Order: sequence, then structure tokens, then C-alpha cells
Amino acid sequence: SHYDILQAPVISEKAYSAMERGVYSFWVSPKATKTEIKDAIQQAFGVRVIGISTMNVPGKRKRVGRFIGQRNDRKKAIVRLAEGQSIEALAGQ
Amino acid sequence: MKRTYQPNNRKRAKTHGFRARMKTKSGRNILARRRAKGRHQLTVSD
RNA sequence: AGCUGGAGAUACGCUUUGACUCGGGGAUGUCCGAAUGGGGAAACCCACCUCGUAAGAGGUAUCCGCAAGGAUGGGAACUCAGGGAACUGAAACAUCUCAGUACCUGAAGGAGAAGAAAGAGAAUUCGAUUCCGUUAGUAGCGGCGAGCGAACCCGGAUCAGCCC
RNA sequence: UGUAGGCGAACGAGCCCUGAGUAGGUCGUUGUUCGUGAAACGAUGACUGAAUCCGCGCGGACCACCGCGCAAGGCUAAAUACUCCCAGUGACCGAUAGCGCAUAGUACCGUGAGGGAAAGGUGAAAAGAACCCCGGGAGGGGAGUGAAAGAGAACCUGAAACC
RNA sequence: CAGGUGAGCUAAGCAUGACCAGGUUGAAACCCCCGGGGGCGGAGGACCGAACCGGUGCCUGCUGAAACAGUCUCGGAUGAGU
RNA sequence: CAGUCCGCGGAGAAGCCAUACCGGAAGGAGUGGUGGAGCCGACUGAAGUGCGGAUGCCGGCAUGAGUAACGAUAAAAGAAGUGAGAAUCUUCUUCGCCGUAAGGACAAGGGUUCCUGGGGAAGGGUCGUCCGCCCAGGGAAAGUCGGGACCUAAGGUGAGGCCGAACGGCGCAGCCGAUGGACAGCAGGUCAAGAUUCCUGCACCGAUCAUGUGGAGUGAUGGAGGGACGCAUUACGCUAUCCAAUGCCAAGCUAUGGCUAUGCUGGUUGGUACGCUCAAGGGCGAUCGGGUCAGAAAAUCUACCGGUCUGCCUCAGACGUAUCGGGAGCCGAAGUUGGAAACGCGACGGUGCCAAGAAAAGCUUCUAAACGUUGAAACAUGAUUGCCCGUACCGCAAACCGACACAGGUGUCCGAGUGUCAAUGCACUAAGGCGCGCGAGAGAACCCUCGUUAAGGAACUUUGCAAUCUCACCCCGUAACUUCGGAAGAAGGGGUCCCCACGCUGCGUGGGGCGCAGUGAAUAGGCCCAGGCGACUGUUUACCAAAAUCACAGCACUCUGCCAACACGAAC
Ligand SMILES: [Mg+2]
Ligand SMILES: [Mg+2]
Ligand SMILES: [Mg+2]
Ligand SMILES: [Mg+2]
Ligand SMILES: [Mg+2]
Ligand SMILES: [Mg+2]
Ligand SMILES: [Mg+2]
Ligand SMILES: [Mg+2]
Ligand SMILES: [Mg+2]
Ligand SMILES: [Mg+2]
Ligand SMILES: [Mg+2]
Ligand SMILES: [Mg+2]
Ligand SMILES: [Mg+2]
Ligand SMILES: [Mg+2]
Ligand SMILES: [Mg+2]
Ligand SMILES: [Mg+2]
Ligand SMILES: [Mg+2]
Ligand SMILES: [Mg+2]
Ligand SMILES: [Mg+2]
Ligand SMILES: [Mg+2]
Ligand SMILES: [Mg+2]
Ligand SMILES: [Mg+2]
Ligand SMILES: [Mg+2]
Ligand SMILES: [Mg+2]
Ligand SMILES: [Mg+2]
Ligand SMILES: [Mg+2]
Ligand SMILES: [Mg+2]
Ligand SMILES: [Mg+2]
Ligand SMILES: [Mg+2]
Ligand SMILES: [Mg+2]
Ligand SMILES: [Mg+2]
Ligand SMILES: [Mg+2]
Ligand SMILES: [Mg+2]
Ligand SMILES: [Mg+2]
Ligand SMILES: [Mg+2]
Ligand SMILES: [Mg+2]
Ligand SMILES: [Mg+2]
Ligand SMILES: [Mg+2]
Ligand SMILES: [Mg+2]
Ligand SMILES: [Mg+2]
Ligand SMILES: [Mg+2]
Ligand SMILES: [Mg+2]
Ligand SMILES: [Mg+2]
Ligand SMILES: [Mg+2]
Ligand SMILES: [Mg+2]
Ligand SMILES: [Mg+2]
Ligand SMILES: [Mg+2]
Ligand SMILES: [Mg+2]
Ligand SMILES: [Mg+2]
Ligand SMILES: [Mg+2]
Ligand SMILES: [Mg+2]
Ligand SMILES: [Mg+2]
Ligand SMILES: [Mg+2]
Ligand SMILES: [Mg+2]
Ligand SMILES: [Mg+2]
Ligand SMILES: [Mg+2]
Ligand SMILES: [Mg+2]
Ligand SMILES: [Mg+2]
Ligand SMILES: [Mg+2]
Ligand SMILES: [Mg+2]
Ligand SMILES: [Mg+2]
Ligand SMILES: [Mg+2]
Ligand SMILES: [Mg+2]
Ligand SMILES: [Mg+2]
Ligand SMILES: [Mg+2]
Ligand SMILES: [Mg+2]
Ligand SMILES: [Mg+2]
Ligand SMILES: [Mg+2]
Ligand SMILES: [Mg+2]
Ligand SMILES: [Mg+2]
Ligand SMILES: [Mg+2]
Ligand SMILES: [Mg+2]
Ligand SMILES: [Mg+2]
Ligand SMILES: [Mg+2]
Ligand SMILES: [Mg+2]
Ligand SMILES: [Mg+2]
Ligand SMILES: [Mg+2]
Ligand SMILES: [Mg+2]
Ligand SMILES: [Mg+2]
Ligand SMILES: [Mg+2]
Ligand SMILES: [Mg+2]
Ligand SMILES: [Mg+2]
Ligand SMILES: [Mg+2]
Ligand SMILES: [Mg+2]
Ligand SMILES: [Mg+2]
Ligand SMILES: [Mg+2]
Ligand SMILES: [Mg+2]
Ligand SMILES: [Mg+2]
Ligand SMILES: [Mg+2]
Ligand SMILES: [Mg+2]
Ligand SMILES: [Mg+2]
Ligand SMILES: [Mg+2]
Ligand SMILES: [Mg+2]
Ligand SMILES: [Mg+2]
Repeated sequence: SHYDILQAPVISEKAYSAMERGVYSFWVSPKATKTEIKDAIQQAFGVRVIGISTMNVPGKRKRVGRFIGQRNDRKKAIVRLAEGQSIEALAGQ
Repeated sequence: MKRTYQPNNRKRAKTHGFRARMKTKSGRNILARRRAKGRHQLTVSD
């Protein structure tokens, strides 16, 4: 319904440093629109979204064994919440 | 010293593109001729 | 009784209340494509109408028809049909041939075509259509040149004639 | 493992009437062997335009006789053609052969339609070389494994040019 | 000979946008003194010269730096322009 | 290869390799050595069956040969680091080179080339510890920028419709289609890597709703206005932006022979809000009424027609207060005066010209129908909503088009200073960027790009081809001829620098000075006489010919009466 939409939280030092600021970022399905992902976050974790941005990301084109191939195209999506932030306490721990 | 190939994406697909070939019986012949030869590409669409 | 695709690699595990794998159906089946809600540079943009809680589902092209319900597109070669070459041979080259070949285009199926005598034919015989052998390079056609070339009889494969 | 033989399924595929704007004709043309030839017949573009059962078409100009046949409405399996695909088979090929491909319509060439490759081999089984030595390596020498390391992954043989 | 593929190079057209440093010359028209002088004005397929457009002459290059160029020199440079 | 015999073979087959043996030859045996799994001999049958040649084909390897070169003559040098290894990688200090570029920003177009950590096979014309290469992992954020959910040009479509052996060719409306019209934010900060996107400050836009004012008229796929457009010149104000100083501010020194700062270096405002502040420039007349014959009809809106009396609106930009930033620097100073000045802004300005210079929606105004006229239009505040695609990096080039880390090309925008009449020119240089990915010697012939040259001066040679010579600005002076415009920069001569006094608004006037020399270096016409051809500007054979070719205004013949002659076309 909408749990399927959220492909994975973004890892990496920048997403963590933002996660310290109360904004959260994850990869979502490339077909996903801004409204449905805002609603999917508001369903999946119960916080209100207050800001959004998204960015399609073609995969790095990589090669193994003289077989050259495109990798799956992601869609990163970053969102800021109102003062009831903190998401579920799944931070860096 | 200008060369033959000035790339242009809208020109490359307006000519040569699958929707362009499909407009004409010659282009549908190009399409089936390629499907039969079994090319991976078939058009500049890919 | 093993399985966990090639794939050869680890970990996670499924299985003797039957796995895997093999045959048979079902059910899902994103977007493009005849593409058909509308647009378009295929696989991407933008809508409307009913379900109406929402997520989600269904419909929205044209042609024939009241209405069921058909049709569009694809298919290696094969079939029929609408058009229809030129090299070439003729030791040149116009008629001729190359040839209704190649090619284009349309219709369709596992085939198609054709077919149930206002016929062949010269015995007052034959009795649908198709195909093979043969008659036979006979007849014949041809700047009577290069060359082009039957049909009947006869022998087989298969043989049903039914309807307005 | 099969082969001969035998069994084998809930669901599974598979035998007074009888056709007219037509028959016929003239003009342009054409098919069968038919190139205007004495050129019949079918076939249609243009203009025309009959007959009914004591009637109509044909028998290769045409006539009489003598024979064959009823047009202008339709449907109709099978024998026939091909082989994308499946099995079987081969005085067929066996890595420059054989399909282009031991796989790939890929790589590569082209704006495009389109063109278009080389191909392979450890060993029985990976037991696929622990460990030591020189070297960053790469490569190599020992040791082992193995029948063979005169097989070691640039892994069957290893001809000739050439060094 | 057939059926296709090509105006993404180049040959033109059309629609629509854009570009052309600077300096020289001083046409009409308009206004005074007698067509001539003065002012004024700012015209041109006008002049010189950068971009840019173009290739005039030698040389170099000639298994190139380059399958047509390079240095230098030269043509135009508000027009029939790029 | 096949059929049938005879057999052989891990105590080892074929194949490969030597070999003095054997038959008349094609050939065939013996033995030895690899090899490690199939194979010889006889008889017969069938063939893709015998290679030195085809500038034959696929393949490998030679010769030229350690030869030519290493891809612009914008040079490089020392220290120090890393490291298995360094002329080349890192850093430091000098050096040199571009600087209307060889800096910066975009569009294409490419697609991870971006950043971090690692690597060293191959790609890098040498090296390589490095890279735009290999590996892995990150980075790419929009209600306001570009596009889309808007519009239209050419063009392409196209129900109906017109045609045509077929496929199809046209074709009104409508639709697609930016290169154009339309439209809401700027200032600042920063990951290793994004930025009008994120964060910070404070704006705007539309939409929905609520509270209230208002408390009723809204007012269409239809009408109307408008949007709506050429070129050259040119007046006025202004900004961007740059120059000066004994203006302010900031920091420290200095020394060489001097200056003790009046010396040196650097900085010297961006946005927003509010003003009885200063302001060029720019726009605009205004209602009442009549007529149906005008806009389909409507209309209170337009058009036509008549009557009726400088002023408004506006801010480009400047100045003040505040504030929020930035700000040289060791957290935060100062922010002045004079000048210069855009193609930018005011504006859709003026004037002249002839070649007479898009469409359409948004937008303003009207009614038709319909909905109401005690829950209107509108306005104010609060809240709520803000979708899709693009954005990394290269982007006059080592990341695009040229088979290459290629001397080639590639559209648009910005492009500082000194000097020089001017300038985007020339020379030096800021910022910024780079030394072009083989080096080091040596100083033969010869070759390429160059500098000077006795005496002579075109003798050279097809020809003065090439290389000189001429060179910018100012003053004086300039012919035959003429279409009276020109030839004309004709020709020819003169000046050019530094200082001082004086006059005028940097010039002129005098004087003095220095050198060989005064556009002192760079850019920067040789000229004349006389022909032929073509009037002229122009155009051409991509890549051996640019001309006397081609076109040109002007002229002439001739045709064509409007579904015009004429052309494309299966086609009434
Ligand atoms: Mg946001
Ligand atoms: Mg590799
Ligand atoms: Mg080229
Ligand atoms: Mg695509
Ligand atoms: Mg396995
Ligand atoms: Mg569609
Ligand atoms: Mg469609
Ligand atoms: Mg002949
Ligand atoms: Mg002939
Ligand atoms: Mg054929
Ligand atoms: Mg066909
Ligand atoms: Mg069909
Ligand atoms: Mg006839
Ligand atoms: Mg004849
Ligand atoms: Mg082969
Ligand atoms: Mg071989
Ligand atoms: Mg092939
Ligand atoms: Mg590829
Ligand atoms: Mg090795
Ligand atoms: Mg060995
Ligand atoms: Mg060996
Ligand atoms: Mg090995
Ligand atoms: Mg073996
Ligand atoms: Mg070997
Ligand atoms: Mg001129
Ligand atoms: Mg002149
Ligand atoms: Mg030219
Ligand atoms: Mg000249
Ligand atoms: Mg042996
Ligand atoms: Mg021998
Ligand atoms: Mg063996
Ligand atoms: Mg054999
Ligand atoms: Mg042969
Ligand atoms: Mg021979
Ligand atoms: Mg040979
Ligand atoms: Mg060879
Ligand atoms: Mg030598
Ligand atoms: Mg050399
Ligand atoms: Mg060279
Ligand atoms: Mg150095
Ligand atoms: Mg030192
Ligand atoms: Mg060390
Ligand atoms: Mg090394
Ligand atoms: Mg140091
Ligand atoms: Mg640049
Ligand atoms: Mg792009
Ligand atoms: Mg980098
Ligand atoms: Mg790095
Ligand atoms: Mg290396
Ligand atoms: Mg190397
Ligand atoms: Mg370097
Ligand atoms: Mg976005
Ligand atoms: Mg914002
Ligand atoms: Mg827009
Ligand atoms: Mg059309
Ligand atoms: Mg458009
Ligand atoms: Mg635009
Ligand atoms: Mg805007
Ligand atoms: Mg930081
Ligand atoms: Mg940046
Ligand atoms: Mg202009
Ligand atoms: Mg001073
Ligand atoms: Mg009103
Ligand atoms: Mg400009
Ligand atoms: Mg419209
Ligand atoms: Mg950027
Ligand atoms: Mg990108
Ligand atoms: Mg090339
Ligand atoms: Mg280059
Ligand atoms: Mg400038
Ligand atoms: Mg300058
Ligand atoms: Mg200057
Ligand atoms: Mg310059
Ligand atoms: Mg650069
Ligand atoms: Mg360098
Ligand atoms: Mg020289
Ligand atoms: Mg001399
Ligand atoms: Mg002399
Ligand atoms: Mg002489
Ligand atoms: Mg001479
Ligand atoms: Mg000559
Ligand atoms: Mg000369
Ligand atoms: Mg005279
Ligand atoms: Mg005169
Ligand atoms: Mg002069
Ligand atoms: Mg002197
Ligand atoms: Mg003097
Ligand atoms: Mg000088
Ligand atoms: Mg000089
Ligand atoms: Mg001329
Ligand atoms: Mg001229
Ligand atoms: Mg030429
Ligand atoms: Mg030339
Ligand atoms: Mg007509």
C-alpha cells in the first residue's frame, strides 16, 4: 500500500548528518510521486511532513568480467518534518 | 573543419525513431526486417 | 529425497503431514507495441466518467451492424490476386527473350488455389477439381532467328457432390 | 542408465418457367504453342445490344449437315505446396570445416537503411599447488597432490616461418 | 533495373530568434547670404579596420599536427550581410 | 569417408621429430625421440582428394630497424615529501606563457568522466607512486529558474470532405509543434562532492476554507480593445561598472644611497521596509447623445457621427532612517569627494527612411444562456495546499563533432587595468588559468622560421615571385580626366620627446633640454604613367582554376483576359 514504496533508508554520512538535523532521506520507487511518498511517510511513521524534495538517480554503469551493464535507477527523496520530528528512534545508535 | 556528424537528439529520434518508422509501410518493413534478423537494437529508440 | 537457476561463491534455510523436478490446468500479470480515453520524439506526459472512505478497481479509438458479436496487427517459406523490371541471349539491336522471373502491394489459412462441364474431344467416347508419370520436345509458336512449347488418349495418388 | 516386453492416471490433446444491360457485335487489347497470322474461343476499357425449348453456345475465318453441351447465382474435404518448430537418420562437417555464431545478429562499422567477427580442450576426479625460497609485483625454484606438474591454470598435442 | 535509406555534410526555401569594436566621409531635405557660400542635418549594395564571414600569393606541410591545414599576406567588413 | 576381412593398442594408437634403408616415380618401411587415445594393412565403393604462383583469402612471423618520430620554439630551475623504484606524483620559493583569453557562465551534445578511499595490468606517444584509466562507496533536492499541466508561426497532422491500380496522394475546422508570446523572490551561507532548489532572513503567486467588511450581481468556446512587432540615426536623466586623491578605515614595516610619512599594501557596500526628501524621462485627453445600414443577434463594451471643459498618473535612479547581510583582517573597522560610463534601465522616447515590417492565448471590457437577487463581485486577516520532468561533471574542449589525451572546427552571454586620438586594436599586466605527458647533451654537412650585411642595385628571373622599402595621428600641398559625386590617403613636404612661463575649456604660443634616433618598443598604406577585359558592390568550381565566368540595374522580343500563360502531380 505504501510500505512497499519506501525502498530503503539512505545510508551515508550526509544522510546521517541531516538525520541529526531532523530531516530524513530514503530511496523510493522511481515511479513514485511526491504526494504519495509524503502520505506514505505520514502513514509509515505517524509524523507530519512539512517539506519535501525528490531526485531521480540513474544507476552507476558498472561491469563485471567484460560484461558491461546499467544498474537499477534509484529515486532519492528527502523530507523535513514539523517540530514533532525524531521519526522512529532508528538513528545511528 | 566541420564534420558530417552533428548529433542532435530530437533530430536523431524524429528521423529514425520507432514511432517515425511505424508511420510508413517502409518503416514497418524496417522494423520486421530487424526483428527477423534478430538485432538487439531495432531502432535509435533501442 | 533431495532442493536453494546457469553460477562455479558464502551465509540464510526449505523438505518424508511429499519438497524439487516433471506433465495438466487455474490466478496474478507494471509500461510500450495493432495501442485503442487524448498527446507523443515507443516503453513516457495530460485528462474525464461511474465504484465513491481511501488506498485501489472498471470504462472512455475507429469499421460493420438494433443486438449480440465480429474486424484492425503479426507470421520463416508455401498460396491466390492488383502492378510489374533490367541486366542478359539474340555474339550489334527495336519485335522476341531474359519473365509474368525479381520486386512491391493486398487477402488468408495450416495450407491455399480450383472444382461438380453453355467442357475436352472426334470414339456418336469421356463425366468434377487438384498432383505425379507419360504422351514429347510430338503438335505448334518464332526478325520462322535466338529460341519458346502444349493438350487429348493412357497409367497412378485422391475421389463426395451438395445447395439457391 | 537403459534396451526387448509389460503396465500407466483425477484433469490432457487426437476424423406458362430455367440466372440478361448479358450472350453477341465494332473499336483498343490480351491468355493458353497463338508475336494478326486464314485467328476461332475465352478476357475485359469504350459504344451498342438478342433468343427462348420447333430455344441458345461450341466444334479454330465462314456456310450446311452432323455431334458435344445449357452460360450470365453459391458452397464444397481429400490427394497438392512450404518448413519458423519437433523426432529420427547420414559412404554430412568436426573449430579457416560446418549456420555468421560450439552461440552473437554480440563486439565492432554506419546519421540511416544496413553490414558484421574471431571462437573451443587441466585432469580420472580439483585432489586446482599447504608450506619454504628470490622478487612490490609479475614470474620463477623447491615441497607436496597426482598415474603424468615431460598436466599448473598464457593448463592436449605443439608442425613452419621467425627470434 | 527494383524497392528502399539518407537535407544531422552540403545545395536552396520557410517560420522564428540572434550578431556586426572602433575611426573616416559628409547625400537629400531644412534655414540664412549672393545654381554658388555658410550652417545644419546624418544618407549610402560609401571608405578603413577588429570580431565574424571568405580564401588572394609564396612558403611549410606531402607514410602531415590535419583524408585539404599552418605562419605570414590578402578579399568584405549596414548589406545581394553572418 | 564407407562396406567387408585381418588385426594392433596405457609394456601405449594417431599426430609431431631425426634418420646413411627400400621401389622406376608418385611413394613406402625399419629404428629412435615426444605424445597419451585411438589406429594401421588388404579388397571394393564414393569424393569438397594432391598448390608456388591468381598485386589470390584467413593467419602468424620477418625486412626496412633499434631507423623516422614522441603531435606547435609559452622555456624551466632548486629544495623538501612519498615511495620497492621518481627528470615527470605531492607541496614550497623563484621563472616564463595567455589574459575580448589560453578567464568565467550557458546551449547543445556526451553520460558518472563529479567527490572520497584505494589500485598500477593495460589506455597515458618516455616514466609513473599520478589521471579524464581500474575498484568500491557517496553527491544530483525547486509552488517562484527552463520545459509541462497555457498559446500560436513554418511545418506535420487531420472525424467529415476531394482524389488515386493497390500501399496511398491531398485536405476546412480542430490538434501537435519553440527558435517566439505568456508568468509569482531576492540577499547571504555551506558537504569532500548539489544550489534563484537545501539552510537563514524577509517577500510574491494561485487555489480551498474560516472569521468579518461587503451585505448583492456574477458576468461565457460569442463581440470589442489590447497583446501587435521594421531599419538607420539621435536628444535628456540614470545604474551596472571602472579611475583619482594629503577622504575614511585596517596592518605592519622599514633598512639598500634616500623616504619616518603627505611613504608602502589592502578595503572603501548588497537586499528589504518606511519617507509631507531630490529626480530627468515616459503615458493620458474627458463624458452626453444619434443612426441603423457595422462588429451573427445581443450589448451599459467597441467602430461612425455630431455637442460639450498647462492638468493627472508615473517612477528609472538618487538621498535619509532602520534593519538584515556581507566586509578587510586579528570575532569584525571604515564606508568620503570628484570624474568617466554602456548595447543595460527610464520608454512601447524623437526624427528620418522605404524594402512598409507574425499569430494566439493570458489580459481589460460587454452582453447571450443560466444561476440568484436576507449566506453576491470584491477586499482584509488567519489557516491550509503547492504535482511532473531537467539541475552532478566537461561544456572554444583531454570529457562534444574530427577512427587519437588530434595545431582542425562548435551557437549565445560576461570579458578588468596602463598607455596609445578612439576601440573588443597593439604592448605589458590583475583575477583566473597554464608551461601544450619523452628527456638530456652537443654545437658538422644539409633543411625549416629568422636577424644583420661592403661595394652595386633587379644585373636575378617567365614575371621584382619573394624580402626590403612605405606605416599611425596633425598642418601644408596635390595632376590628365570626370557621369561634377570623384579620381584623393594622388603625388610631394613638414611636425611628433622632456621641462618651464603664458594664453584658452588637453591644446596652441614662446623658450630651454637630451639622444644616433622623439607614433623612440608593438600594431599601422609603396607610389606613378600607360594599356586589354568587365561598368560598378557582389557570386563561384567543399579539396590544384575567383577570372575577362556567373548574376546585376537598364534595355528588347515574345506570350499571357484569369479555374491566366507557366510549372509539381497515380488525379475533373
Ligand atoms: Mg522544499
Ligand atoms: Mg580485466
Ligand atoms: Mg568530416
Ligand atoms: Mg528512449
Ligand atoms: Mg555447481
Ligand atoms: Mg496511447
Ligand atoms: Mg495512436
Ligand atoms: Mg547481346
Ligand atoms: Mg538490351
Ligand atoms: Mg515474387
Ligand atoms: Mg506478399
Ligand atoms: Mg493478413
Ligand atoms: Mg477485339
Ligand atoms: Mg512477326
Ligand atoms: Mg566457422
Ligand atoms: Mg585454427
Ligand atoms: Mg552472423
Ligand atoms: Mg557496444
Ligand atoms: Mg604464471
Ligand atoms: Mg611444465
Ligand atoms: Mg606438455
Ligand atoms: Mg595456470
Ligand atoms: Mg586427454
Ligand atoms: Mg599445450
Ligand atoms: Mg560597404
Ligand atoms: Mg576611393
Ligand atoms: Mg565559397
Ligand atoms: Mg584593399
Ligand atoms: Mg610405444
Ligand atoms: Mg618416410
Ligand atoms: Mg587417457
Ligand atoms: Mg580417423
Ligand atoms: Mg578442390
Ligand atoms: Mg603454376
Ligand atoms: Mg601464396
Ligand atoms: Mg598477410
Ligand atoms: Mg640517421
Ligand atoms: Mg630523431
Ligand atoms: Mg612532426
Ligand atoms: Mg620540479
Ligand atoms: Mg635545501
Ligand atoms: Mg622513506
Ligand atoms: Mg616499475
Ligand atoms: Mg616545507
Ligand atoms: Mg573558456
Ligand atoms: Mg543535456
Ligand atoms: Mg578527479
Ligand atoms: Mg581521489
Ligand atoms: Mg602502470
Ligand atoms: Mg607506459
Ligand atoms: Mg601532472
Ligand atoms: Mg524538481
Ligand atoms: Mg523556497
Ligand atoms: Mg515556463
Ligand atoms: Mg497530410
Ligand atoms: Mg509551436
Ligand atoms: Mg525560449
Ligand atoms: Mg517569472
Ligand atoms: Mg563543512
Ligand atoms: Mg559548485
Ligand atoms: Mg544596430
Ligand atoms: Mg599618492
Ligand atoms: Mg457594467
Ligand atoms: Mg552582445
Ligand atoms: Mg485556441
Ligand atoms: Mg553547475
Ligand atoms: Mg545530467
Ligand atoms: Mg581524422
Ligand atoms: Mg584539440
Ligand atoms: Mg567591456
Ligand atoms: Mg581592455
Ligand atoms: Mg586603453
Ligand atoms: Mg589583443
Ligand atoms: Mg579549462
Ligand atoms: Mg607542464
Ligand atoms: Mg624567415
Ligand atoms: Mg648589401
Ligand atoms: Mg637607387
Ligand atoms: Mg638573365
Ligand atoms: Mg615585373
Ligand atoms: Mg604568370
Ligand atoms: Mg611581393
Ligand atoms: Mg577639364
Ligand atoms: Mg574636384
Ligand atoms: Mg598621403
Ligand atoms: Mg644632439
Ligand atoms: Mg627634432
Ligand atoms: Mg616608437
Ligand atoms: Mg617590430
Ligand atoms: Mg567584374
Ligand atoms: Mg568593395
Ligand atoms: Mg578549388
Ligand atoms: Mg584558389
Ligand atoms: Mg479544380
